[PDB]
Amino acid sequence: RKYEIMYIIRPNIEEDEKKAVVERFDGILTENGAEIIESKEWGKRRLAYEINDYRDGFYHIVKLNADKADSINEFDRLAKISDDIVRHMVIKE
Amino acid sequence: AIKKYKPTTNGRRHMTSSDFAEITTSTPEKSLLRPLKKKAGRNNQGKLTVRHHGGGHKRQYRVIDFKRNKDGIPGRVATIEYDPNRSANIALINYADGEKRYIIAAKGLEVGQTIYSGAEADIKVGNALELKDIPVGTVIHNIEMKPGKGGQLVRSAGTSAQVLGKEGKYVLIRLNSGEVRMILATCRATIGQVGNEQHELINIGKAGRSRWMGKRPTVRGSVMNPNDHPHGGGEGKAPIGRKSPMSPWGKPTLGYKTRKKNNNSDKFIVRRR
Amino acid sequence: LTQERKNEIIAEYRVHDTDTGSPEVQIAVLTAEINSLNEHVRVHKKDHHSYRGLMKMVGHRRNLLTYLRKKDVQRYRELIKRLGLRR
Amino acid sequence: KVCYFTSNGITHIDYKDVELLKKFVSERGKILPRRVTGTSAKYQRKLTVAIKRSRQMALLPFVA
Amino acid sequence: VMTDPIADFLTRIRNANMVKHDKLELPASKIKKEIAEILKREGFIRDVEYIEDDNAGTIRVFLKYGATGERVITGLKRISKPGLRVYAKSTEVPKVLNGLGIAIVSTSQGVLTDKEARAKQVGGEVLAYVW
RNA sequence: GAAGACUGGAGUGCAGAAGAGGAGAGUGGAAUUCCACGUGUAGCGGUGAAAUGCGUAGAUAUGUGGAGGAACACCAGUGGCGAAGGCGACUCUCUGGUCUGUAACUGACGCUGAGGCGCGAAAGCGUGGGGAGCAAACAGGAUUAGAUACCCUGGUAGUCCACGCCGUAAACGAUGAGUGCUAAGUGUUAGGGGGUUUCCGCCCCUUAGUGCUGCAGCUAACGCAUUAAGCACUCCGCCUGGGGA
RNA sequence: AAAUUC
Ligand SMILES: [Mg+2]
Ligand SMILES: [Mg+2]
Ligand SMILES: [Mg+2]
Ligand SMILES: [Mg+2]
Ligand SMILES: [Mg+2]
Ligand SMILES: [Mg+2]
Ligand SMILES: [Mg+2]
Ligand SMILES: [Mg+2]
Repeated sequence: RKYEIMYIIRPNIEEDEKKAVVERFDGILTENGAEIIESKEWGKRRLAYEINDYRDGFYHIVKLNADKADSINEFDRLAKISDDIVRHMVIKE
Repeated sequence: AIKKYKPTTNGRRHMTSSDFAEITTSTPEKSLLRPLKKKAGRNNQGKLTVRHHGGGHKRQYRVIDFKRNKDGIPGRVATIEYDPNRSANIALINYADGEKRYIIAAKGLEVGQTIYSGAEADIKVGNALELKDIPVGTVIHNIEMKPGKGGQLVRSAGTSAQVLGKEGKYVLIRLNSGEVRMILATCRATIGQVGNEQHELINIGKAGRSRWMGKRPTVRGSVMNPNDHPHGGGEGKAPIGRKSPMSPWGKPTLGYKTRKKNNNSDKFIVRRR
Repeated sequence: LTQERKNEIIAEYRVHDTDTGSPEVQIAVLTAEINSLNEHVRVHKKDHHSYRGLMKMVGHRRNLLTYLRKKDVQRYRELIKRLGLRR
Repeated sequence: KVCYFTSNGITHIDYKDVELLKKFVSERGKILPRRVTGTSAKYQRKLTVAIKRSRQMALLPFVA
Repeated sequence: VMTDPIADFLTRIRNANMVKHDKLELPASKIKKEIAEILKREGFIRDVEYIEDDNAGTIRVFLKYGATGERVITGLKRISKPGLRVYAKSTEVPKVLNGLGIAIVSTSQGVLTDKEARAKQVGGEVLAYVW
């Protein structure tokens, strides 16, 4: 099947660390049963409402090819535990 | 959960008991066991002060860490055991230091999870932190009242408190009975509800099962003698022929408040139960 | 069942190259689906609406069986063994 | 009348095109009805799912 | 034609008679053949044509009306129903409308109207009344 | 009845479409209530009027944050889906059905279906969680000749979740399932096809649903009228004066 | 506001 990931990273992350979580977050998808087509970031974008005390944030877009589907669930489990990604949604394609 | 018993005999008609689905091992660590001797409510002088005690199955005390001052060292849950001295299960922890100690088993704690404590630990079940660092609204247990003394406020099975707000040097707390209280912000607590939540649904179902737990029969007052109880006497059955029901020592025993009216700790209690 | 899974099944039951509706090819697939759905209905036991679709399929399997059992008794007595059903 | 989608050649929907989607939202942030926007009946469901899924991920306000 | 394709055939005639139609077609069969020919022998039908098709062919029937707009076939009733079959002995074949009507009998020597079945002394299943 | 043949019925294959169909897990924002802390003063609330109630231990109001539960604003539409009860926040996993187009395949494999087995709103029951509102019972204030009620302030079971029972209703379209035939007009849902037409858009043909107006026919009348209560065939359930019941 | 019987 075809999936897609789009997650939000807190703006108060220095660009050294903000380039590290992407390798970490994209690490799991390739580690488990999935393949990533690309991983692009839109950049800073204002939020329509204050999701946390924050008001701004960073955006990301990822495409996948998976069949066992367990990679996505592993991605879901680490998403809430982590304190970096605030909102993330999985869409099927 | 709870294991009901088929009505074989009249003594087994209603008895129910816990099935112990959660205890992992049944061999205590021999290095953390201290002897106990029953006292049966017998006093310093050998007199009997608190009655209806004594004469049960023998036990063995087993030391428990109520302080959790070992800070920053990862601890791992080794097992969940049965402890006869209390209403909650306990867990055996072996830190990477090599030391072993017991802690109270909070609800949701399972073998394998790792426990930190101190001033840099995260917010998860089993972690120990000062009330200073605890975010408001969380559910805690094993509170303490003086800094460094050891956990003393919430300990029984399936009970919990709730951090309610910070007021400078002190922290507001809602205790299990519903009494909102104020305590020092440098005390400690453990996040999460206490484990054995079903301990209160058990039918004893037998007098013998009452006596297996160090309990002795209770005799009413209306069947005593006039010199034995303010109620005893009267031919046939007799009601409470007094102004108010009385304890065996005067001092009315229904609706009569007995807290010390001039206590030092009235100013730390926002509202009672 | 996926589409590709079925085309693997049909190739193991056809009489000639391209039949797709003979009773035995028609029943080889349905038995696979019935077995597949039971393992998906023995976990979520409260899906009452979807369980009815299982009843229709086993009802549609039995009606085809009596077709063979009155058309070619030899063929039907052979199909069961390969497919591992009962009477 | 006349559906913009059914006319202007836009067939698919992507929940990233926030600027394009903003034409179909009111001043207070509510979804416009069909009788005023003129969209076709079929694409209305495509649009309604599109806005909601975006409205969760902070691209558009819930109440403005 | 779910169960009885003769009961249906009679009905298809009666419905198109009520609305004053002129032509009507329907799938053909050996039994439907002569039952449509008999009605031609008494003028109940203007004429009949057959059509060859891929499945079984059809039969096209030209219904007849008298001038001044008066119908010719004023009703039809079935007697041998699939739920209850009826058979009539030779002497007990009825007369419809005191002989003004016509009945259809499937005797042992081909489908036959009872004008001559009583003359030929045979009986069989009684298919329909026409009057 | 036996043997053989055929493809329209029925079913499979192939290409597409729509959907509050279902089970499980995870997640979201408004809003009522409560809690903590600022600002500030004597009322807030309520009725046909009034009182009970809450407030000077400082209310109602107002700003910031925390906690818990239940339902999902706009989209929303005699719109969609399901066999009937019923089904609206979002995402993912596991699943059921239906429709259109094709003519590749099987060749009557069909319909109904007593007893039997399942599903079945709400209330109710058992064991156990949970408990924001609302609210049987009940208390207080009112009304009235009386008021066990309607009106007002509170409030337990319940409403919610897991497992197991109950098996009822105006469970209604008060209309059993299946098949064929018998004028039109106009809406709307998902499709296919053609004309006009560079497109868009307009016009026409057709399938399956969903509304309304109306001939032939039916009915006691009201009304039904291609979604028949019209004309026919197969199978199932039920009725035989009212009460007693 | 409520406001019965013949
Ligand atoms: Mg005692
Ligand atoms: Mg005595
Ligand atoms: Mg006496
Ligand atoms: Mg006395
Ligand atoms: Mg029955
Ligand atoms: Mg209920
Ligand atoms: Mg009330
Ligand atoms: Mg229609």
